[PDB]
Amino acid sequence: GEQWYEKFKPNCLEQVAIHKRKLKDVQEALDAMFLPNAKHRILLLSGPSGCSKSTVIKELSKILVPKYRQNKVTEFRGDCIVNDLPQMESFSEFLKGARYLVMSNLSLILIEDLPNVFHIDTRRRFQQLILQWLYSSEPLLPPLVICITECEIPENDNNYRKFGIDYTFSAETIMNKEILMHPRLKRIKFNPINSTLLKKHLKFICVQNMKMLKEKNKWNKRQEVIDYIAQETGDIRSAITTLQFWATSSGSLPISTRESTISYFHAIGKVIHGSHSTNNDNEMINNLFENSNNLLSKEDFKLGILENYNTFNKGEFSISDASSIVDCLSECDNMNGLPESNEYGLREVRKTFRNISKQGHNHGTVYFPREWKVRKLQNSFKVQAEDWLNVSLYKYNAVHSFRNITLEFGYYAPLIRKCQSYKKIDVVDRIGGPIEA
Amino acid sequence: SLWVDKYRPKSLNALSHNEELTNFLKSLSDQPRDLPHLLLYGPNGTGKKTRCMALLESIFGPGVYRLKIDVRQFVTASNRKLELNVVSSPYHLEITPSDMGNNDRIVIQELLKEVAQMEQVDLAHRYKCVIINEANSLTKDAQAALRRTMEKYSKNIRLIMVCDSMSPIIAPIKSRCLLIRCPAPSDSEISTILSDVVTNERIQLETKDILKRIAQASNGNLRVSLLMLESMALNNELALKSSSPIIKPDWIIVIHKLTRKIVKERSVNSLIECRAVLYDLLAHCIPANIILKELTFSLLDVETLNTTNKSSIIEYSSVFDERLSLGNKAIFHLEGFIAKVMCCLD
Amino acid sequence: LSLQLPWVEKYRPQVLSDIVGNKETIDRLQQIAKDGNMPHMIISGMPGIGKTTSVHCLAHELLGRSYADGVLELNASDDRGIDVVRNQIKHFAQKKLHLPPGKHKIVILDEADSMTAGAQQALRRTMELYSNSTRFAFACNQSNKIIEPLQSRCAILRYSKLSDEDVLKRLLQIIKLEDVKYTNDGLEAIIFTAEGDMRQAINNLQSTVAGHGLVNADNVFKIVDSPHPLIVKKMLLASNLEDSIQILRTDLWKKGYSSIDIVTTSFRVTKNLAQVKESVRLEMIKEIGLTHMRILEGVGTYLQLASMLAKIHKLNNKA
Amino acid sequence: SKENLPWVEKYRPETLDEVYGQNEVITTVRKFVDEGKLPHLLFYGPPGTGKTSTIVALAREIYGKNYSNMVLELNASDDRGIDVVRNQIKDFASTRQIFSKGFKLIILDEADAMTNAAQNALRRVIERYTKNTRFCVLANYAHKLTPALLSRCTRFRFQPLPQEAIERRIANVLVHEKLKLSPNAEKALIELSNGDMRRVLNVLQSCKATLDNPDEDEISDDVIYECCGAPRPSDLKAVLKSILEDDWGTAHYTLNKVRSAKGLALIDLIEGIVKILEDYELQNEETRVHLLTKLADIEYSISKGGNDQIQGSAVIGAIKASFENETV
DNA sequence: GATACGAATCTTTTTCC
DNA sequence: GATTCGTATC
Ligand SMILES: Nc1ncnc2c1ncn2[C@@H]1O[C@H](COP(=O)(O)OP(=O)(O)OP(O)(O)=S)[C@@H](O)[C@H]1O
Ligand SMILES: Nc1ncnc2c1ncn2[C@@H]1O[C@H](COP(=O)(O)OP(=O)(O)OP(O)(O)=S)[C@@H](O)[C@H]1O
Ligand SMILES: Nc1ncnc2c1ncn2[C@@H]1O[C@H](COP(=O)(O)OP(=O)(O)OP(O)(O)=S)[C@@H](O)[C@H]1O
Ligand SMILES: Nc1ncnc2c1ncn2[C@@H]1O[C@H](COP(=O)(O)OP(=O)(O)O)[C@@H](O)[C@H]1O
Ligand SMILES: [Mg+2]
Ligand SMILES: [Mg+2]
Ligand SMILES: [Mg+2]
Repeated sequence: GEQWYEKFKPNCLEQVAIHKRKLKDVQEALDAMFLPNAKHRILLLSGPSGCSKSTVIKELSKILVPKYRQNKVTEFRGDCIVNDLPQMESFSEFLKGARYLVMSNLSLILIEDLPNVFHIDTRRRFQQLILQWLYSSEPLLPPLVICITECEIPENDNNYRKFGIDYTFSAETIMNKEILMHPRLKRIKFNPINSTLLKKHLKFICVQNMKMLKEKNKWNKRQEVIDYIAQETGDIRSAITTLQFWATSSGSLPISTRESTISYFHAIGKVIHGSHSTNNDNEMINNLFENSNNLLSKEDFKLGILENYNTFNKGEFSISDASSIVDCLSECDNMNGLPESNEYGLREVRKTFRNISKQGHNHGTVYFPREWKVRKLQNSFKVQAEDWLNVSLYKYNAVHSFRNITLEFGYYAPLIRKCQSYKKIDVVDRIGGPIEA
Repeated sequence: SLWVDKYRPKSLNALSHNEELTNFLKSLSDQPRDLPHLLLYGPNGTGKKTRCMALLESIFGPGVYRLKIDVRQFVTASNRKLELNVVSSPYHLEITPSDMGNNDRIVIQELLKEVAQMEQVDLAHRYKCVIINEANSLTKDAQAALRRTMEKYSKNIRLIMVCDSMSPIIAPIKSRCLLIRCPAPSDSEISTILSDVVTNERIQLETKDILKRIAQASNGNLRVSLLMLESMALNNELALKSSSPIIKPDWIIVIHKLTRKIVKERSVNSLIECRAVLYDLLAHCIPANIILKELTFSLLDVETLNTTNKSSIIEYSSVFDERLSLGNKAIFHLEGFIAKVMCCLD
Repeated sequence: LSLQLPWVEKYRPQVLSDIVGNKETIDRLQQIAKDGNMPHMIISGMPGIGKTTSVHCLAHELLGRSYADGVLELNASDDRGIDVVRNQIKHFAQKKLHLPPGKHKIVILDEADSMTAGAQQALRRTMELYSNSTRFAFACNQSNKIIEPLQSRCAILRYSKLSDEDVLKRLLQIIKLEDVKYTNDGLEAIIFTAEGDMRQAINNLQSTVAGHGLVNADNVFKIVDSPHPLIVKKMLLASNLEDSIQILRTDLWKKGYSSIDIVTTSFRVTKNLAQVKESVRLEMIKEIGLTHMRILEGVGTYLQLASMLAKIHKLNNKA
Repeated sequence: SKENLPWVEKYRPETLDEVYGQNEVITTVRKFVDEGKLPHLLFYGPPGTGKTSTIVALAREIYGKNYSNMVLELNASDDRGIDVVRNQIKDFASTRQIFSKGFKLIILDEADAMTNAAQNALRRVIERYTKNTRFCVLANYAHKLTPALLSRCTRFRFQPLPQEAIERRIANVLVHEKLKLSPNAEKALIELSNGDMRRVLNVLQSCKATLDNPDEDEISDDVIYECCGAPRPSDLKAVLKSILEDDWGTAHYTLNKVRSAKGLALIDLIEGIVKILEDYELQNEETRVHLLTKLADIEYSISKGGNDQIQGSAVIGAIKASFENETV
């Protein structure tokens, strides 16, 4: 009659498929924001889909909020198209009415379904309003719990503007730099449910459906299928849905679960060190491109390969292989985003690292490319050069090109001004700061 | 003011390093009415801009050197605000379209087609020149607007664009301009200019050899040599000796240190350190083309390398310079060049 | 000018018993039809293998006389923005309709792979709030385009490519119901040119019948063209360069195929191509990419394609 | 005023009997019309092979008089985004037919210029309103069409025009314009056409314009080559012979002299030499690889422009070097 | 007591609401 | 995907 994941919802936090450390680290935080004069204004939970975030919040607000109620959860409804109110004001009205939940009223807030953040205006409104909540001058506020499901937005009609929410729906691409780095903000990233918890809970669902399971003689096989489901996915709801589909069926239907997306560093490691259980490089790269073309079709991926190919055996491999890798990357850079470029580059990197991979290798740790740092440094240089050029006209009539500023006037003119400073003009230090090594 | 600007020749008769080019400029400026479109090409720092300004003074008289700077706003396809600085004097205009990136086409269209159609009648009609510094940095889309702009509206505007190594300039633009070659001064002329500068500046000079040293170290760069002269003048209490060190820019020293490291230690970790150095160089907005050029010509000055290694280095440098021309990210090609060099040296 | 429905829509199955191919999936769908507890499901596979027909047949066999106001079929041709999702889907799900005991409303979302992400989030809210009264059936070509939060709630059913036997059986049914004369080799040729597509097989059979009558190999191959991916694979795997050049010329250039189409098909073939080493495969991919760039810049002559084949033979022949 | 038009859009066929070359496509679409059943067509082929002509003639034959209100034609010149497909096409193929009855036609000329969103929307319009509307999709590049859109369409391939079709159309035009044409001129025109009829008509118009008195004088191959500015086959053979047999200095001199005699371009010579060499029986196989790779590189560089003398000497050197493997 | 497992880290700058 | 460290269990 009802879905298995809906009729088998845990009744207590002992029944929830969560790690012990995760439960402790969410309970301690939730108590921390509950006490008056709490340091943490809001709590942000982030992770994949169906990692039992909402469930633990339900039970924790069930056995925590009553303790601090003086003499439940309140969720935002984006579907509430109320009369006389624009859509962008719905969250404003909700937050204004939900802040009146302090005295004689206590209800933890769960923002499970966010407002539409793909529209830039209302996304910015969301940022500004949650910042106003964070920086609020109110004496105290009810605790704010926001759950974000990290999912990759797949490709669609070729028009992408935000560049953050248009490639990945995550807390980093929704919330800005100020919001996440805040003393009063607490963030607990979640992890997929491990195979042990999945196996135990699927066994519990089976031992609660023995008659039907025994009716269709599928109980002599349930253990292998439970292990297979636990190994395939880290999603509790999807695992239970697949188990229900298998149990209620009467045939030899293959057990198929939703495919989980591959992260950035996951893809980098798969390109560098290969993938276990797939000794075919061709098929692994093919599946990587079909499933994660959004991540692989970018300049950031080639930059990551260039930055992290030296982490194979702590740079202890032949220079010929490194030259081949960088040569192929440079050739791929001359194809302007054609699919053949990415395919050839990744295939060549994988082949090069396969021909040199053996046993006894101790690899390093990959890192994100530092290109954004160089862009910020170049922007600071541009600002300083503009300032120097501005000073270099009204003080004395002279127009100098920017190339000369980068070449000679960024070093010789500050040197002259420093000598003039010692035997005595605004710009006395070197442009872009000193160089080292 | 710097000694490069303090002693800039303000007249066609005040240029005293090429002579024959000055005679050609005077021949051009004898009858300004039929002046064609000009393209000044020559090594960096030889004095092309000074020659353009001297020709403009010869035509329009003194007053071309009264530069007024104003910021004019643009709008792109995505409707972002861009601010180009237009150094404007009477009788001529200065524009550096490279101040914007690939978005210089909208400048070359809006700003230049505005003045091309706008006549200069005040019953008498004059043609106002427009100077385009760094004509190489145009992106083959600004030049395509440029060609018809100056072909059809020649009656009202004249184009004088300065550049070095005019190979990235398209054939339609080159065919539409008078090609003026500006060679770099010899060491004797640089030394003579420096002698005049020190004489007018009351710097105590031990011997004249230390001016030939400046001229040789600047590699035919008048501005670079004058900046070195001022640097050692203000770092030696206005008294220069043969012990006064030849000072070179910091990035040149960094590139030479990188060359020494590349020749000495050749491993993947050395490659990573070289990548860090290259990223530091790029953080100082030093263009990757000149980074590769200086790296190549410092690696060809190492005496421990035989002819085979040097030939391999120059071949790889040419290949990766062509790659850098057609590329989008410089670090790929810089790292590839360094890796190829480190793989060929051993 | 007259009235005669094409065989593709005249013979579209109306019951789940007439759908060929994935026997286990269709049997499961029949079980869902009889018991009636339909879960949220996602249907994905190649085009023209019975995905839309399976969904609509399941809806009919599940709702009966209540199909008129029991399904809300929304497709790519219809507007499916965030506001449309919210308003229409919410009002349909909130509509209290008395159904048989084990029955639910069905919301068919065909071409769900072409839906905006925010609309998918609104679908998440609607799916998790009104699940007790209505169920969702997604029809798509690839399940990647459906966000993970929506795939979490659905029972994924994957439709495999139709085998030659199933398509042959359906072709025989249509033939013995339309009275067309045929030959065994003709039906074999129709099967071969269909390449696992039932709609293409029906279209080719109808075209052959209309154009020539009797369906033999000669008529079919004189009206329909052999799949050019197979010709591209034949030309890429040729032993010597002369044979590859001759195949390219006489089978793709004289036949009137665009050079960009040849290059793109060559890349797609090279991606899925066994019996070749990884180094050789990636070298072929690189050469195909360079030739693709030359084609894109305007140099799309036969000389460029011949040169690409020559470079491929250099790399794969140790030449 | 059909005498005030270019020859290409003056001899555009008005009836299906005037579309030459594509015998099978025309026969099958005529059978579709006769039987009263028309599927969703897809016409694919090279440019100037008779796709728009065929579809317009077919629509005129189906709706002789109601053509204005029975056919909706869209092409690349009209915006065809998601909104256009959603509104205009759906509302046209959602309303009852004019006059007594029939099925509405929606022709999509140059449908490879449509975005994937528009095609994805169009597929359900095709599948849903097929009872009273049929689609025709015209495309030169099939890789720009979504696989679903290709699935729900009946594919008809337009081959490049054979010799006989071009000869028949040439005869028709010569009769219409009171022109003459030598058999050698006919062969030259056939070879330069490369399966395109627009090229034939344009060249013939230029040949009539070249002649001093187009009522008495004929058109020979000399006029063909002079007006179209192409190298004669004899010139190509002479240049190749000089490159293969003679030494470097005389080969370079012969190339320059042949080029300057009639102002020939180097790309035309390259294509002619490639066509000649494709018939050559090479015995080393590496002779072909080197020829193809080097000549493709030279052709690409020529396409980007540059030094003509350098490129010509490069052509000579590439040919002589490759033919070194032949004797090996 | 061995060992497999699990957690953290490895990330910063044409079309629709 | 790799490393390191820490658990928990058998
Ligand atoms: N043993 C279990 N432990 C936890 N959740 C369970 C269990 N069995 C079934 N469930 C269900 O699994 C679902 C998991 O939902 P949550 O992960 O808490 O929400 P979520 O993380 O926001 O998922 P998304 O991202 O919205 S798809 C809930 O609907 C639970 O009722
Ligand atoms: N298994 C099948 N059995 C019988 N007819 C089929 C089968 N698969 C497809 N067809 C025919 O194909 C047409 C409808 O196919 P659809 O199921 O609508 O294609 P599809 O699977 O939805 O692919 P897309 O993604 O919608 S293009 C009708 O003419 C059906 O008769
Ligand atoms: N089969 C043919 N018979 C007679 N004339 C033809 C034929 N094919 C093309 N032509 C001529 O070519 C002209 C233009 O060709 P069209 O068929 O209208 O263009 P097209 O075939 O659609 O090619 P594209 O794809 O639009 S560039 C017509 O006006 C005719 O004069
Ligand atoms: N004939 C000359 N006599 C004295 N100084 C000169 C002469 N020619 C050039 N210079 C000096 O060279 C310096 C830089 O030259 P510049 O015109 O900037 O070269 P470029 O046009 O290549 O940028 C100027 O400051 C100018 O003073
Ligand atoms: Mg939840
Ligand atoms: Mg369908
Ligand atoms: Mg057309």
